[PDB]
Amino acid sequence: SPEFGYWITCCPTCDVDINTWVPFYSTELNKPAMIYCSHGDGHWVHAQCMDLEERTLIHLSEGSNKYYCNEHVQIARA
Amino acid sequence: ARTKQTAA
Ligand SMILES: [Zn+2]
Ligand SMILES: [Zn+2]
Repeated sequence: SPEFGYWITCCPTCDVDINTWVPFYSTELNKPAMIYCSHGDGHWVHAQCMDLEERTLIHLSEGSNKYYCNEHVQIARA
Repeated sequence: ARTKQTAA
């Protein structure tokens, strides 16, 4: 069944675990940074699991551009 | 894009 929150398994290779996580980005303290993928009905993924550099993540958060996770980015939005 | 924990 499937799960909401910061401790989900965001993708097939998700490295974020509530039992092992530590801060990575300078904006993180006790929670993993996340970003919304606009594919389909949309879903949330951990920014770190997408291999997003900090500045790419911050610029995305400072704009209205939609983001598409690594899994769905190559899908024809046609 | 909408995000979480990206606030300086
Ligand atoms: Zn993840
Ligand atoms: Zn996605």
